Amino acid sequence: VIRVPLPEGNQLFGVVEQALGAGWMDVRCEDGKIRRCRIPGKLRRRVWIRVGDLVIVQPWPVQSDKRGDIVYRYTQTQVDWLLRKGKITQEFLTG
RNA sequence: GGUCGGGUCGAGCCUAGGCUCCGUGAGGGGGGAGAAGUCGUAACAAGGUAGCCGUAGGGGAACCUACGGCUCGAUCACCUCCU
Ligand SMILES: [Mg+2]
Ligand SMILES: [Mg+2]
Repeated sequence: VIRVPLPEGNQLFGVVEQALGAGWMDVRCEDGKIRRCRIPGKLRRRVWIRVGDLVIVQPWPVQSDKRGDIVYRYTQTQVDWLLRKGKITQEFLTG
């Protein structure tokens, strides 16, 4: 079929609003509470993330409010591919 | 031994008068770390206006300009002074 970063384990879907700075990313998920993603060191080299890139992250059971952590990105050949299956509704990106 | 009178040493207790210690503090100010946030290019080569020191004025910010000094300034010419 296809190998896509679905929610495996406890993953989250990160669609960011603004970069306050130094790696903090305010994310706007379907969950509601303002989460603030940060980044590991394996990908800070070869990839390039910005706004509008729906990507996958991972949250942390501490306070479940401001969490998230990048593990892998999405390429433009998947971001809109993930619409027809309805796995994610894009109206969590226009309001 | 008790009671009244007079002096003498007296800790505490109360008043107001100055000092400092002590945690909680509205609001303000700089310091140090994070370097996939934004604006520029000040320094190092003659860093593209040579850099730096004292004093005063100015500017989003590194910074700019006027007077007096230093070489820890590079290139061409002509002198000058010696080995
Ligand atoms: Mg310059
Ligand atoms: Mg200069």
